[PDB]
Amino acid sequence: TLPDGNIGYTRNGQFTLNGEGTLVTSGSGYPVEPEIVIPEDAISITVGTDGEV
Amino acid sequence: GENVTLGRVALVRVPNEQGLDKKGGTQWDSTQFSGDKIWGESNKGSFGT
Repeated sequence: TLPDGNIGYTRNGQFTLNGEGTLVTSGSGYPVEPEIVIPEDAISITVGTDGEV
Repeated sequence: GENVTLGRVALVRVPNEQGLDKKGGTQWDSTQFSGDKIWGESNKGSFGT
């Protein structure tokens, strides 16, 4: 999600989390569509082949 | 022969560890992009041992 509101498409996969736990890019911090919020009770993160986080 | 517990160590886990700002001497501090410091015990919930 771009700051203006439009959706940008990327091939880079270096993602991270912000202070709220939403999955964002490791660069400018654009949130990934759809929003993936990692709860604070998680001990590990696994992403399936079909994209099921 | 007095075995008394003097406390327990505090463990801090931030939602986005990549966003921690680097101080000197292998030390980090909480920032806007790192989330708020979550104070918890060890071996409880998502914390380690």
